[PDB]
Amino acid sequence: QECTKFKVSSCRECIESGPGCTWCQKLNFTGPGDPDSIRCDTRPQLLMRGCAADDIMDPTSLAETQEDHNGGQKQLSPQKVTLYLRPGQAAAFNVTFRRAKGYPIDLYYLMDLSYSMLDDLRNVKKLGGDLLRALNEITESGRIGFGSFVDKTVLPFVNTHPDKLRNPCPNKEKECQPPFAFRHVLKLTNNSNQFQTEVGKQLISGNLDAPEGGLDAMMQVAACPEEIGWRNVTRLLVFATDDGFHFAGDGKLGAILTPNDGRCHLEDNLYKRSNEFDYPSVGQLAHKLAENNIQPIFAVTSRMVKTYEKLTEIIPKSAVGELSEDSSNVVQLIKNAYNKLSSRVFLDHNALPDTLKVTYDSFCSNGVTHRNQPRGDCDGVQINVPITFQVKVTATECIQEQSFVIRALGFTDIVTVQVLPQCECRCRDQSRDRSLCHGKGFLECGICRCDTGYIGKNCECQTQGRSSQELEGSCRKDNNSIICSGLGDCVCGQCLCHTSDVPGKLIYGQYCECDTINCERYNGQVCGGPGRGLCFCGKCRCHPGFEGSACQCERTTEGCLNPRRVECSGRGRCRCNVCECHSGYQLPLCQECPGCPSPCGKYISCAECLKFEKGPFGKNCSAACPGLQLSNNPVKGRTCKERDSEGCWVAYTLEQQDGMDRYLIYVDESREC
Amino acid sequence: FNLDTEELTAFRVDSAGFGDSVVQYANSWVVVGAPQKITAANQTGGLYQCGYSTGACEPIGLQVPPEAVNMSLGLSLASTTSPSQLLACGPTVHHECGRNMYLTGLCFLLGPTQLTQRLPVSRQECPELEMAQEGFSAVFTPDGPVLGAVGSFTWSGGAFLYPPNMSPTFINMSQENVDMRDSYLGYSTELALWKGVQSLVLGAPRYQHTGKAVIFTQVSRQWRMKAEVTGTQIGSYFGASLCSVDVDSDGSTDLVLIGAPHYYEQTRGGQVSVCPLPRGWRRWWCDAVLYGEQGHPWGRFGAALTVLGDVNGDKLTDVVIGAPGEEENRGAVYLFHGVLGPSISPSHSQRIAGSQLSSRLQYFGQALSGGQDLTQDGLVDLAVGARGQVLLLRTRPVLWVGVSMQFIPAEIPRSAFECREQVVSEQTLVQSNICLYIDKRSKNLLGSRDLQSSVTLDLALDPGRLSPRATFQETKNRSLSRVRVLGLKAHCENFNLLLPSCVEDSVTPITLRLNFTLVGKPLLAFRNLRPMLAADAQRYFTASLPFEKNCGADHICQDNLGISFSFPGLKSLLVGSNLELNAEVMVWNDGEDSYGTTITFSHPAGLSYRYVAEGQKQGQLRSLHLTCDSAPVGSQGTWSTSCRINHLIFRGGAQITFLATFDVSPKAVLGDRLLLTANVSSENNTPRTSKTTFQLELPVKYAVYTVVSSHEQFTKYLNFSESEEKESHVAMHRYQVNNLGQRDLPVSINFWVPVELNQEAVWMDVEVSHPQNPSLRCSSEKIAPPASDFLAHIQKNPVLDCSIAGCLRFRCDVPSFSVQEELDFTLKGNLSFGWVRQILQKKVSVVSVAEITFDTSVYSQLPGQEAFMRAQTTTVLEKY
Ligand SMILES: *[C@@H]1O[C@H](CO)[C@@H](O[C@@H]2O[C@H](CO)[C@@H](O[C@@H]3O[C@H](CO)[C@@H](O)[C@H](O)[C@@H]3O)[C@H](O)[C@H]2NC(C)=O)[C@H](O)[C@H]1NC(C)=O
Ligand SMILES: *[C@@H]1O[C@H](CO)[C@@H](O[C@@H]2O[C@H](CO)[C@@H](O[C@@H]3O[C@H](CO)[C@@H](O)[C@H](O)[C@@H]3O)[C@H](O)[C@H]2NC(C)=O)[C@H](O)[C@H]1NC(C)=O
Ligand SMILES: *[C@@H]1O[C@H](CO)[C@@H](O[C@@H]2O[C@H](CO)[C@@H](O[C@@H]3O[C@H](CO)[C@@H](O)[C@H](O)[C@@H]3O)[C@H](O)[C@H]2NC(C)=O)[C@H](O)[C@H]1NC(C)=O
Ligand SMILES: *[C@@H]1O[C@H](CO)[C@@H](O[C@@H]2O[C@H](CO)[C@@H](O)[C@H](O)[C@H]2NC(C)=O)[C@H](O)[C@H]1NC(C)=O
Ligand SMILES: *[C@@H]1O[C@H](CO)[C@@H](O)[C@H](O)[C@H]1NC(C)=O
Ligand SMILES: *[C@@H]1O[C@H](CO)[C@@H](O)[C@H](O)[C@H]1NC(C)=O
Ligand SMILES: [Ca+2]
Ligand SMILES: [Ca+2]
Ligand SMILES: [Ca+2]
Ligand SMILES: [Ca+2]
Repeated sequence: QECTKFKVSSCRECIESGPGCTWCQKLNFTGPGDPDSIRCDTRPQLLMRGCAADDIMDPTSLAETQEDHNGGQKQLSPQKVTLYLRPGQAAAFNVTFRRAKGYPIDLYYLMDLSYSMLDDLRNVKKLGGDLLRALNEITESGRIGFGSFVDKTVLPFVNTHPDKLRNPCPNKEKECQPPFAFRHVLKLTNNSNQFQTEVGKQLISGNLDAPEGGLDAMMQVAACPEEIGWRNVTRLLVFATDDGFHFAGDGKLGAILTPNDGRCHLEDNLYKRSNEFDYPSVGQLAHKLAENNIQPIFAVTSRMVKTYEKLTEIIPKSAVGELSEDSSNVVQLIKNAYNKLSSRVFLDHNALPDTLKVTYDSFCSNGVTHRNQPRGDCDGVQINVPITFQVKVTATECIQEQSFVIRALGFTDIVTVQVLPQCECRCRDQSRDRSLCHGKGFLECGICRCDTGYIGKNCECQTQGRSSQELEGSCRKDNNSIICSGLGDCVCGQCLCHTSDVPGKLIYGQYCECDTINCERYNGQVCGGPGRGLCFCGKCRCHPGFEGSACQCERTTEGCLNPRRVECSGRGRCRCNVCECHSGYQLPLCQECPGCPSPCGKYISCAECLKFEKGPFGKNCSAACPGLQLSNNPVKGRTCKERDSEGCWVAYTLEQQDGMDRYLIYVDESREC
Repeated sequence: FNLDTEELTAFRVDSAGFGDSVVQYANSWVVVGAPQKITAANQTGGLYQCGYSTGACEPIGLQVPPEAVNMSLGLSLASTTSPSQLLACGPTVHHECGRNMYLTGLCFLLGPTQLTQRLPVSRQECPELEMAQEGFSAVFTPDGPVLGAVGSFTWSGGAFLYPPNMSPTFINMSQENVDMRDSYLGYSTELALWKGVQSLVLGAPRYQHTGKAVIFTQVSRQWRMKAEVTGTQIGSYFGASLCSVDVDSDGSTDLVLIGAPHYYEQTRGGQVSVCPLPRGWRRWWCDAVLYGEQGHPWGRFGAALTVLGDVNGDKLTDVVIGAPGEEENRGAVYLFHGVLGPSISPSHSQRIAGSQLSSRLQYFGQALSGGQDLTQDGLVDLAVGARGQVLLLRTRPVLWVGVSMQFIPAEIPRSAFECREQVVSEQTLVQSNICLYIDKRSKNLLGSRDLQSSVTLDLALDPGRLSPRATFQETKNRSLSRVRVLGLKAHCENFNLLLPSCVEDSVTPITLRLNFTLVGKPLLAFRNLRPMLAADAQRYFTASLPFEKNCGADHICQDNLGISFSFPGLKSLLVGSNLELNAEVMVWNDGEDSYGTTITFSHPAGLSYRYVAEGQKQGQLRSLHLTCDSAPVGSQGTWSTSCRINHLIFRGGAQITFLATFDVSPKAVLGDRLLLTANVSSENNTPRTSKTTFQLELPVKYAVYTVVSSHEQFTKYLNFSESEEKESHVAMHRYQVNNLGQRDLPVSINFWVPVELNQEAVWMDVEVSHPQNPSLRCSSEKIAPPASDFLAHIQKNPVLDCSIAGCLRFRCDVPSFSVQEELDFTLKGNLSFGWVRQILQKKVSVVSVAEITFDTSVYSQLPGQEAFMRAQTTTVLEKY
């Protein structure tokens, strides 16, 4: 298959050469004056040479599935995978996951209390008897909690002085509560009516800046349940606001450069730290939040629907819910919650050391036959239908014994996956044959590993004083080659490549022909520095995910993809995260051809054949006019304005899209004769 | 990689929010900020000037108006060099308008002049622009300072420019720009000077809640937008920090950095984005590839950053980047280097973090500004602010040195070769002369330091083998060491070597390599402290000594080798295309066996050798491991890349062919022709007279991008009112042209405008205006087409190209069509209606062709073939 020889001193140093490297233990395999490195070839070559099949030491990776009794864990099995991983070779172990049911729920209503959330507070102040009613079907005795929020106390988020602070309410001043940010009104309780009545109590407030500071409230909530309390099962939250959301960095405006610590410090179920404290970074939740098994459910205006949509991409387990400004259809949010919140089966892992690389597979229930990719995104499984993830763990070197975990995001089920560095190989000992190797060395699978001072394929030779006539036979590759290809002094048939105390420099080979420094460069680094790839006798063996002569086409990925997720838009192959835009189309993703003339000619005939019906001329249309789309919307970009078939100036923009002569027009409903 | 981490200065003035924002004042001083240095009734903070002479910070006198309250000044800072000035700011002024107060911002300009105060100090009376906190981020520019507003209107943002005592201007994004609500446009501000006009830049952390950065130009009576780029991720905060930096030193800002401390995908280290400054609006990418980071989540990498300039002396400016969130909240900083044009080096050279016997500072690197020599030890300095205190890190001098090696006795005379065993070892005496001299000096300049330095030398022969093929006499060992004094003037010392009369291996020359460094580091005063070497320090330099190989008991050993190479398929060779250069060299051996045969080339600076490493597969061909070393030779311009066929013999009259490829730079400085040679000889050097060099010379051209379009201000005017044959509805064909090449190059724009048509003029008195540009000279010549049957000709196609009607060529020459110059112009002429009947049809259309040209030789267009240098404009005369 594949096996380039690194320094081969033992069977192990042959293993450290590559996946397709095998070793032969059969003695008397070395010819009259043959190298010991010949024992390390490919399995096929070994058989072609004579090396027996049962003599081919081949340490392979496999998986140990120590399954538990039951109740150990519920629907994440196996529960303990003790893999024995050989570097370069992938170990595969499957993961059965058959979700069951709904466990004890625990909701929490994060509502923004503004003057814009007035009719929301009215149409919601006490509709919690239909929540336990909507909770009755699937789950049983759940929990219900509430937490209000507005925005930081101090400016520029809201006027800090003076007594408009005592009375923020605009114009009506119906005794609205003082400007706040987070007031834990209700704790997680069984009752439902007591919950409703404790809500209507408090009235709205108000602030200056348009977007809210809801993010600060998030952390403070799931920060210290030593004062708020939380169930040890499920924890769902729900964001509600007809406004934006402030993240870290915005605090510098309020003269506060103290970052988010992560823990809430309240004394009266009410924040008094958010002022001497900066906003939680955007990414500070997908971590801390997902650590406490909490998952918000976006539900805001349609004006803020596609902004929380981009937020769904990042943070896991989160849905988008466009609703009216009255918060009347708020209970239907959760009919859409479990819809795709119990559907998103996740299968990530703790941040593994760089010395490892993990992947997965996916066999969703409804048709999908995915292969090779992280996560476990299968948005097509719900109640009682198992799934399949094929976890493939590979290493780059002989790791040290360690252990990590593969959890399902939003689940307490920890799977302790043990990892064992598998790379020794195992035949015999020095009780058998203290004769060969002339006593000064031991035997291991044929060859003999001599002491510090003895060398040779039978420990016959020493490192101080040797050389014969035709021992230099297999000591030079060919008759017209210098001995040991220089940079190596021959002893007992073979060569001992000299050593260089220069970073990277290293000679090796039967005739000392190969080094690990003289290959093709890249970015002023050998084979692409230690990061990208490595050097071995001229050719570069690029790390995984890197190809090319010297890892030049560094990534097998595709940064050539735009948000459209089509490579290089119109034209241009995607080579090494770059596009080869045809014609004058320019970088990076090939959309704007700054030089193209702007052909409106030849397009008039079809413009009056789609919007207006003034006769498809040449033939018909939708055939001589593959600008198939004619949106009934104010598209723009290539503001064109030419004439028609007979006099009148027909106006129309022209937004091209993607490939070749594909377009999208809106022909003004107007003319000018 | 030369940032002091031992002998530095530290100012630990405990004044609340001290060392929270800092800038390089006039070279003599550094100004720090303490916004939260409470003074009076919930008012300002205060500033501190600190000098190097004495490690102490003196308060700075200020006339804080009662008007400005809780403004906590110092939060935003900015310094210019033009004339040395400084700008401090309280971006949080509070003015009570009764019902509710707001925030306006108030700044102070200091210096060796008048203590100005510029919003300017028209205390912003109550009522748009209430909570814009102008001065949140400021930066200078040749035409007055520039402070940034955030809460402009829908918190859109902008920046108020102040001219020279003239009333100030301002730049938002109009209102027609529906979006950009709540983005803090102007959170950060930076300049972008260019050979032409200046350019501003504002950071919008929260454009659509993700983060976009927008660049503005200030054209005469325009002040519109140049371009922009959305963020990569939501919350990433793309727009935080911005720094226009100068990869080279041409003075024209080349690229621009961006910050986004709160970004990630798997590791939340942070994110800084490199984004060059392409010219030609409506197109601009922050994706000139890369973006620096680090492997450590929650690091806030990109919090701040400043241009540092040339520190290691390689003409490639270096930058600094802060990250106060690294480690366990500890601080951190990073150092990167430029490359060539728009680019930086992802792999940083240094990472001085808070673990550097910073006894106990939480987050450091919040802000930082450098580039100014303040300690007055020569090279630039850096200032990085931290919670409580602010540090200064000096740049330790990086010199590197060149070396030469030679063996007085070229090879070995075979005298002490095979030897004999009656009487002695007459141990032959070889001499080996090495020299050391330093050449790259521009920054450190003449005088102390740049000269004197001590060095440790460590010569060692045949190192890799446990069979020392010799020994030095001075020590008798197989190696020796001696500390000697260097200078910018060479230092050559030859040593004595002893070869034992009898030896086994003679084929493999004996190697002699040196390990050298910079020992001691005491030099006069402690105004140098620690010098050091560069990244590409080949501290291991080796030279070989051959032997007189026994070519028999006689036969005298004749060295006869020839050589000849070519270029397969190489057509024309222009700089831009044909980057790699494939050379097929053949070589002979019509004489005694050459063992360590070496093959050296001579070439212009504009290229060097890169290993081919091919395999897959080919051919009747190269198989060949060979060692090549480039190096500068000639007086000025050329230089040699030698390549010795490393490890094996070249015997008999056998010939061999290998492939050696030379990369050529797109900006390859070289004559209109480039020659190159090939010296070939054996390991036993060239014992005799006439060299066997083989050379050839090639014509060289250069890539260029020259495009031309037909501006949409073109007259297509047909209409039915055609009673008589009038004259003057002059049509207007505007043509715009521009070159995205990378070299200034003369050009000549040709034209073709129909006129005469069988004595019947088409359109008369046609000339070409050249607005927005000097009065250039244009030529005029009439020509008569083939005279085919035009009746049926245009009956095919109503078009009226020049092939029918006597056309008119305009040869408008051009002195120097500088790159980027969009030099455009138009042509007009009263268009006669008379000729319309001459052809007996309607809805005819006359066309003008415009094609740009340039000397086909020397220059040429790149991509293969772009006809973008030949536009067209078709007017219509439909009149019924
Ligand atoms: C800079 O940005 C602003 C907003 O982004 C641009 O639009 C300005 O916005 C206001 C919106 O209220 C427009 O209304 C104005 O109302 C005030 C008071 O009610 C009135 O005094 C003004 O005459 C006007 O009706 C305003 O028209 C508009 N400003 C302009 C100059 O049109 C603004 O255009 C941008 N400024 C510049 C100079 O580009
Ligand atoms: C030029 O380079 C040579 C070789 O690299 C330097 O010689 C000595 O080299 C050794 C490594 O071969 C250095 O590391 C030593 O390693 C041993 C463990 O094997 C360790 O116990 C020692 O503490 C030491 O770190 C060694 O530092 C270095 N010199 C010594 C003896 O300190 C040589 O220093 C260089 N030549 C000069 C002086 O310019
Ligand atoms: C073709 O072959 C010759 C020999 O290799 C090159 O000519 C010159 O050769 C001398 C050595 O014989 C080079 O070294 C010079 O040595 C003196 C000391 O003896 C030293 O003082 C000079 O600084 C110089 O290094 C010399 O560099 C080289 N050319 C010159 C005069 O600079 C020649 O380079 C080869 N032809 C080409 C141009 O490819
Ligand atoms: C500035 O105002 C702050 C409050 O905004 C003052 O801080 C304290 O505020 C509370 C609540 O109103 C008062 O009861 C205390 O009397 C204040 N503390 C002290 C020590 O006075 C603060 O005092 C004001 N600063 C100044 C000097 O005017
Ligand atoms: C994992 O599942 C796949 C698909 O059913 C199967 O082909 C494979 O054999 C399984 N692997 C293991 C380790 O059982
Ligand atoms: C002499 O030679 C030995 C062995 O090569 C070496 O270790 C030692 O450093 C040398 N001594 C001196 C004084 O150079
Ligand atoms: Ca509402
Ligand atoms: Ca520059
Ligand atoms: Ca530099
Ligand atoms: Ca200095």
